[PDB]
Amino acid sequence: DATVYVGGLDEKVSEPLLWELFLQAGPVVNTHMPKDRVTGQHQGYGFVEFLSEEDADYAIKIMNMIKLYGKPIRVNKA
Amino acid sequence: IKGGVWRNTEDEILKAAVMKYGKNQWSRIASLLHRKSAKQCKARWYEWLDPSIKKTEWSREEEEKLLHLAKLMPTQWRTIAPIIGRTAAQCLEHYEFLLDKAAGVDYNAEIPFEKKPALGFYDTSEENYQAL
Amino acid sequence: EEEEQISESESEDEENIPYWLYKLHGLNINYNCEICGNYTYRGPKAFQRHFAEWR
RNA sequence: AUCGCUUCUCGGCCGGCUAAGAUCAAGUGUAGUAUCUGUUCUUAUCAGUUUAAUAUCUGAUGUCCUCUCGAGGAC
Repeated sequence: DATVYVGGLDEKVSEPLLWELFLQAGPVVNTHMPKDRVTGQHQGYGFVEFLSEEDADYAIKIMNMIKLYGKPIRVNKA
Repeated sequence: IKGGVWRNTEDEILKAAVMKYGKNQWSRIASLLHRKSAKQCKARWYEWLDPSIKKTEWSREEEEKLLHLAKLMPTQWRTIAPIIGRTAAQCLEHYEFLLDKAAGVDYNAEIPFEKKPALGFYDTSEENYQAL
Repeated sequence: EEEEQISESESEDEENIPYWLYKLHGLNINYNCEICGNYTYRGPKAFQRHFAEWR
């Protein structure tokens, strides 16, 4: 479970408000939030690696309460 | 005092300068480099850095041709070098290698000059136009 | 064929490069943590990271 | 309505001539540091030096006998 997939975001969000955002729950050890080079903008889906698995299963339970730019945030195991 | 060994930095900057300014302006290119003159920059272009120069091993034909010609016109390297398509210094080194290994108001007030359009078979009296 | 007979027999009745880099950095060196499954760790930085971990 | 060609219209990517006119700036030394580039260790094990720990450096490849590195026997 150490990693999660996160959908439905707005590009003003970046890797930092994800950092800050999910460490509110529990620390994101490895952050991945693609920067698209071609048009220089984000599609808004994320992958998160944690310290171990327990962090991330609690993360499955609590985790999908985040709302990025008035809008819904997908978090599921991976 | 200016003379010395050529540097990768000086050589790459020489590439870029030659690309930008063009082949015939040497004094401008020597201006950017330090410790090098215009003559040295030109001869350094045409002797070595020039991409048209062929840097590789000599095929068998080029060795036959080089040896034959060098026996034809002894010691003349600047005549032979264009015939084989190589640099004079290069074909020299290769030759010694072969013997070595061989052994004011007109505008904003009043319409500058006016041509009222000419009037033709139709009625322009009525027409007027709106403001901005 | 024998393999098949065997499987049928023992089956549930109901189915569900950086060589000097790792030495320099201190990795790929044999080490062990006793409290964790007598586990093996290949690097000292890594084992120092074991101290904060889920397991 | 479709295909092809054409016309118009719109949108998106989207520096003259001369003798080439003429001419053409670099101080030194004593110490010392930084930053570029290129090249080298899959070595196995043990002993010692050494290190904060590494690293590094330094030494050899169970013993005996017989036969032609291999085989057998005794440990």
